[PDB]
Amino acid sequence: TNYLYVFDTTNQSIAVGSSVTFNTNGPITGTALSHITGTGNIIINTLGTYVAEFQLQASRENQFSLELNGTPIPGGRFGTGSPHSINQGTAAFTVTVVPSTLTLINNTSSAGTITLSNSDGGSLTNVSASISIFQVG
Amino acid sequence: TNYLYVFDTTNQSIAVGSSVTFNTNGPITGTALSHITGTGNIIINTLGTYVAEFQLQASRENQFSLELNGTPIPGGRFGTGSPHSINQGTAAFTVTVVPSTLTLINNTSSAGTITLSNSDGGSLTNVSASISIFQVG
Amino acid sequence: VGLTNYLYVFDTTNQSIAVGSSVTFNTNGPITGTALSHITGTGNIIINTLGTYVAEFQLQASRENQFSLELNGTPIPGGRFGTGSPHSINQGTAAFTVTVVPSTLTLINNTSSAGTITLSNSDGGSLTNVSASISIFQVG
Repeated sequence: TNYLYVFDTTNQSIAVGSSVTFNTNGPITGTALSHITGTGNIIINTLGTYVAEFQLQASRENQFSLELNGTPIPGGRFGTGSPHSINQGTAAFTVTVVPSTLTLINNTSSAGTITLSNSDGGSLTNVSASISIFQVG
Repeated sequence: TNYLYVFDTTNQSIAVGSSVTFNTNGPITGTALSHITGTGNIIINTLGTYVAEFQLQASRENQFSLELNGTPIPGGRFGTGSPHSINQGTAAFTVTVVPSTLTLINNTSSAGTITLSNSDGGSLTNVSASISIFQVG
Repeated sequence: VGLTNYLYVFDTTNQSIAVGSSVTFNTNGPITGTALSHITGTGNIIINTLGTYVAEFQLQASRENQFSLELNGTPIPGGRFGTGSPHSINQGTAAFTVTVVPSTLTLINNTSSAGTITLSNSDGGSLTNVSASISIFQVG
């Protein structure tokens, strides 16, 4: 079955309207999902239903939405109201044209530009942002 | 494959013992799982094992459990100790009678009734609560 | 027809976790298939089928903390997660490939600055919460 994991380990900055980049690829199965390391783009090449999860650790309160083909997905936006705490969201979407593109967009954090942290809680390097996604139809 | 995504976008209030309602259906596939918009009832019509995940953003610390037919699911209860911080949990469970109902119940938050926040961290509307569930066996 | 491998384990205690130690889970949830096993009271998820697994963990501690998923004693790439807020969930979803069997998945205090971490089974409410948990399934 189709599965993809991507994550970032950097203190990248994301401005309103831009996407989270992922510098590393985890395990990828199947051929429906792909992703070029260093980009925020996740290419989807099979119609049907997908379930995506996102985690993002920033130094400020933030608001981020999953976006499909540049448009926010219904139920795809999550925010945190506490600094230095996780922003996490799981949501499903239907791909009706291929290739589609899934991104994670700074959908208007109040603070404006958001800077991620790969250092929270410990002295070792964290995943600062990640998406885990699989097809369910 | 049986999958369901429902989510809410409101600042609803939830009393101790009441369920979180979901105003919006995301993708649902299969015959096992369903939900009527506006309710907090996810109805499960096929026996087997299910993996449910919930997310909830509230204006203060809270405690919620997934319940099945009115009974807390073992491992279905999660709390957070920070206002405007996400209460997220993932729990698997077995359905031995059908149809059965899955709810997300205020159970039992210290502050009493819990009001959600659909506006944390940004200027657009967030998912204030949601469930992602699929059948594994 | 239904050979999905799936396991859910969770803990309901205020366990103390020294730097380098693993989160233990006192309770087994549903387990399907043959690949995955866990002896309660341990933090060891044993994996006896080669392939690719997705592991999600949740952890509720009284201080900010940094934990990593580890396989056979080595931190998994993309498996380390930290939060900067006390009494705030540490939540991470990562996927890894098991290249030898048996392999042991653990979740380890991979050096929170505060040192020994103590979980909370009581945040938010008057009932007992899941203070730590892992849900894992096989995708490849």
